[PDB]
Amino acid sequence: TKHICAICGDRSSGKHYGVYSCEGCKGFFKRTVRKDLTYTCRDNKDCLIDKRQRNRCQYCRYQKCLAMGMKREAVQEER
Amino acid sequence: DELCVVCGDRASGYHYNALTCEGCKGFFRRSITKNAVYKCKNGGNCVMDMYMRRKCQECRLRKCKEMGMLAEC
DNA sequence: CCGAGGTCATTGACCTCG
DNA sequence: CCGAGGTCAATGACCTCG
Ligand SMILES: [Zn+2]
Ligand SMILES: [Zn+2]
Ligand SMILES: [Zn+2]
Ligand SMILES: [Zn+2]
Repeated sequence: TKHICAICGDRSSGKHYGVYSCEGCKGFFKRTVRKDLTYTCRDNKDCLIDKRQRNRCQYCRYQKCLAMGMKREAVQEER
Repeated sequence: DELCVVCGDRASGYHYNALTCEGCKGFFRRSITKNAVYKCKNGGNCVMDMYMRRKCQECRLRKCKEMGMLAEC
C-alpha cells in the first residue's frame, strides 16, 4: 500500500521474510520453501521480473527473491 | 512473434474469432458461461496489459468484446 | 493442424493472531 | 502496527478430442 515490492515493483504492504514485497512474491517464496520445489529456466536465466511478467519464469523469479536478500530460514514449518 | 490483441501477451492462436492468449481465452470462456457482471473500481478506463488483466475484470471483458470475441458456442 | 472443449496446480487478494 | 501464519476463488499452463 505504501511500499514498493523489491522483486516486481508492485505495491508492498510491508516487509516479508526481511524484504519489502507484495502478496504475490510473498506467497511464491513461501510455496517454494515449504515444498522445496526446484525450478528450471527455459532461457538464458535472465528473464525479467516486473509487475506484468513476474509469472513468466519461475526460476528467475525465485533467483531474484534470493538476490534481494529474502531469508529462506524466515519461513517457519507448516502448523 | 504474434501478440494477444487483448492484453499483449504471447498469443497461442485464434480463439473465439480473435487472436488471443491462453489467459484471455480461458477468461472469455468463463465469463460467458457464468453470465458474470463485474464492477470496475477505477471508472472503466483501465488500460489492458499482462498486469491489469488480473486486476480489473470489467475492462478485460470489455476489451475482449471490443476485439471481436464471438460467443455463439 | 486448429480450436473447440476440459482438468487442475499455481496465483494472489483477503484473512487471523500474538 | 508488523510479520508470521492461513484460506480459497480466480487464474492460466496444458491436456484430450472431434
Ligand atoms: Zn512482487
Ligand atoms: Zn528464466
Ligand atoms: Zn491475452
Ligand atoms: Zn477497469
